[PDB]
Amino acid sequence: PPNAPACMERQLEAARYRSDGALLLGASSLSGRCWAGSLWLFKDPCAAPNEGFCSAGVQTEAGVADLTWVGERGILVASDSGAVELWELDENETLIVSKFCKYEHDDIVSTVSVLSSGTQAVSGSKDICIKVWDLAQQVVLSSYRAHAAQVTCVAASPHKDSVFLSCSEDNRILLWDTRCPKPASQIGCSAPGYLPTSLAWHPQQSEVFVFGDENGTVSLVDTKSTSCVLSSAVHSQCVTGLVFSPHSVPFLASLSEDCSLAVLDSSLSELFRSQAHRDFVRDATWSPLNHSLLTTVGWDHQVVHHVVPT
Amino acid sequence: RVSSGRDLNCVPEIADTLGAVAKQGFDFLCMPVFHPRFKREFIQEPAKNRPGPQTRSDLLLSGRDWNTLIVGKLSPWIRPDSKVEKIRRNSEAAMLQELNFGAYLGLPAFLLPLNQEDNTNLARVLTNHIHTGHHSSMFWMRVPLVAPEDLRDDIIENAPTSGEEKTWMWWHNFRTLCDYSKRIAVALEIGADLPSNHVIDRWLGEPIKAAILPTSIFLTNKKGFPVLSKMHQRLIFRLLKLEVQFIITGTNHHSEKEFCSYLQYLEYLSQNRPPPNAYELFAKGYEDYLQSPLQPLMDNLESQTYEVFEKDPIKYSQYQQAIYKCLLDRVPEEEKDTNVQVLMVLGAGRGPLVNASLRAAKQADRRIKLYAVEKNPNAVVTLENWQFEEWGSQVTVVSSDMREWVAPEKADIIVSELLGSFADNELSPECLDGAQHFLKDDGVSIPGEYTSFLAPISSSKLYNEVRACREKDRDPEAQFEMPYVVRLHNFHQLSAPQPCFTFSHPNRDPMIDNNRYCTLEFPVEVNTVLHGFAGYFETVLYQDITLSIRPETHSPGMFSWFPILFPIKQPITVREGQTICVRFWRCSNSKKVWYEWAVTAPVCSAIHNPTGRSYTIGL
Ligand SMILES: Cc1cc2cc(C(=O)N(Cc3ccc(C(F)(F)F)cn3)CC(C)C)ccc2nc1N
Ligand SMILES: CSC[C@H]1O[C@@H](n2cnc3c(N)ncnc32)[C@H](O)[C@@H]1O
Repeated sequence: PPNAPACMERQLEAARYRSDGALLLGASSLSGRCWAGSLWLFKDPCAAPNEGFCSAGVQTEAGVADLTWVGERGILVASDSGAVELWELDENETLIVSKFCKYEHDDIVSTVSVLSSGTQAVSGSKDICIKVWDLAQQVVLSSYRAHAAQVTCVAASPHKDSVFLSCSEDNRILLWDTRCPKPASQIGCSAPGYLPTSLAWHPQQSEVFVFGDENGTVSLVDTKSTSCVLSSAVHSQCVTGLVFSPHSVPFLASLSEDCSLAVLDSSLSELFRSQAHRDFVRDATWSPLNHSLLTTVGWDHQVVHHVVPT
Repeated sequence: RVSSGRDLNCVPEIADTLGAVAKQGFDFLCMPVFHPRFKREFIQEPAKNRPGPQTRSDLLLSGRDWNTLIVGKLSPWIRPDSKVEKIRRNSEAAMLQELNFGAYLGLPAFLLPLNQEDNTNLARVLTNHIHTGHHSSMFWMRVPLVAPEDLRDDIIENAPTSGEEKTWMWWHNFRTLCDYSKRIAVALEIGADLPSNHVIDRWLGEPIKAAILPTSIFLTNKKGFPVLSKMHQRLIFRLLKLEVQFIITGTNHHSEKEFCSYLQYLEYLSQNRPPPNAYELFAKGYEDYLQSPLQPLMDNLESQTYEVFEKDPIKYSQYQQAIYKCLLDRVPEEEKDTNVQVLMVLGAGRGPLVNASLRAAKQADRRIKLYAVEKNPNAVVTLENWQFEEWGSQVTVVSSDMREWVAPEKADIIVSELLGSFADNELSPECLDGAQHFLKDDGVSIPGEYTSFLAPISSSKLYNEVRACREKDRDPEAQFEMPYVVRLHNFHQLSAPQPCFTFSHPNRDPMIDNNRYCTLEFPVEVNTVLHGFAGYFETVLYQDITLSIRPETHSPGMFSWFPILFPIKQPITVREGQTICVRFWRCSNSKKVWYEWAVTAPVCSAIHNPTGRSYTIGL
């Protein structure tokens, strides 16, 4: 393919499925002479991560820490360079062109999430700052410094254009609402537990979300409540991400640094486990075409397609 | 000129980054040796057996580049003081892995963060790495002026915003665990919201080797060039007196201007500092350099030792002025040609006071007869060469000890410069007392009075240097029981200087006793750690003519004397409002004279230098 990197870096950092079925990939080189990242589009998911069988491809300036779809052709990228990059697919969907590259964070942009309004997105970074972006005008609308440590994960509300979660290494889980004068509101267990690591709203209940900590515990939390609804020790190491299945009654896909993948039910009871990876499991995405498939990428350069018994 | 560096947390390729940073004008580069997001596993499989290199090769730069251009940075995911055990074990191994690789590259400095209160396990791992082999690389501790929690915005609604000095206690408790290691310095990080002057004044005494300046704290003038507030400029100006390396972190927020504009503003302020005081310009190269106090009575000073005495015109002009006024008061106008005064320079050295007494005689239009008594025979050769070629029979060089010299006649005036940093630390009382017999009953002593002043100081650097003065074949703590002549610089005065000992000449007392006992109490209105006592002195040559190295009454331009420093074995913590109570003794026997001192409040220290076991002044 044209303008396509000959090879992609070993550490696969993200994997996101588009509505039609194309798989968005994000790899970054964490070792070797060069420390950079790339962006890949795989209309054929079963051909990933082979670079010769990709639909589109481009390599970024620095590494790809976290990415997410912006509609059906935009790719928002959180780079190590302190910049939030937005890349767009051309009409041919064969090239990936850079839209804007705004260096607004002073350290690594660790997490990004597009708000439900589609035109705005929040970005968390190690600079202890959460920024609300305007994808149209390519400008930071607001810069919040409410945490005291590096922002670990930010997650936008499914249907609320002004609500988004955030957690940092200060053991704080902040529920945001830019409609308030003081938008941040510290939630979670009143007793300080282990550091939060991942966040995931429930795809149906606008008040329910899950979060995993550094100790491997996945917790079920309701925002209207102020105490844990339910928790379960799922992994032996830090929980990296949490993804919900697109079912009506959705399952929860948990992935950690223990090189394992787990799928729990609504009661956080284990229904599926996979040690297919040999390194850290970084992302997991459900197929919108077949709701029993779960594509996971890791630093071992594996793109495994898990059959989920549903 | 300013030494500066660029802090970066993302380096794609070292060759391109180091060149762009060098083009912008930085001298070194702060960068991670391993990838910041490359979390590694050391125990649990299969993440333990991660193939491939763990970082990039050392051959990307020359050994000369690593030794002088690259400053290491610990990975941000390394938390040795975590509460999860698994995170500790890996953070220990990861910190050792990065610290060993840092020493493998021969990096001159390494950055480690003090971003919380408990860094005890971090201190142990670093101490184990320091006590592994013998190296001299520095370890820069990244600690902010104000804590991150104390700098957050009040955006949370259910959690609104000595407690404001908490970051210094982070550093103090860290270096204490590491036993004041010489390889551990402070990389002081500056925030947009500067703290109290108390906290600022407290950091000044600490070994601040680097100053980190984020781009978010820079203001924007009308043109758009990055500037600072009137408070930040006052901070940068006092940082330049410590001669630190400034570090610029964060991305470019003044994207209209070139990124090197941040750097040009620092060189702008540096060349706009107040003109260097002639004392600072002259004594440059002696800041905090410990020197053994001179003993011109027990030893014979070398030629270049006398040469540093005479390079001070202000010192001898005051002596000339004091003798000038004393001549006019003793001989009236009608007796200006019939009355010849008998001046005796007791300790003439190479004859600067003899020349000053001659200039004071011509200025006063009076007749004098000079005796230049000097015990150092190597210096008497200089006096007799001066006496034969220029002075003539007016000056009578006497190569003897003033305490033993049998003078042919009595003296109208006796002039001496037998004063050290602590006034009487060269036994000027005992010398003038022995020479007191051949002074007329109405004879004038110049100086006629001197007084030593003491001030409690705080300087973890000076304490670390005295601590390094341990020598073989003597008491291991003997270095703490002796004073040092030193131009004090990186220190913090904890209270106003108070007088200590005082001597008057001629001593009309029938029972002459130069032994002294003085108890001083010092109000300390700040929290600090006492490390020693600074010693100054004031002396009265004649009437209004005075000399002083005491800071508040320091003689302008006089750079002859450095302050003296009495250390203490164990540093003493002092709180706000507490009073430091120190007691000094001036003991003496027939052969030796020495000082003993002890702190009695807030806590008690040991009596330092008992019987002169560690330090004596020779009679
Ligand atoms: C007459 C006299 C002078 C004394 C001076 C000192 C004194 O401070 N130094 C340290 C010093 C001073 C100035 C400078 C520089 F570089 F600025 F010139 C450098 N080093 C001793 C040095 C002059 C040999 C100590 C005791 C003294 N005793 C005396 N009787
Ligand atoms: C100008 S520094 C002090 C000078 O006084 C001299 N000096 C010190 N003590 C005596 C003494 N007791 N008798 C004569 N000269 C002395 C020293 O040799 C030195 O040159």
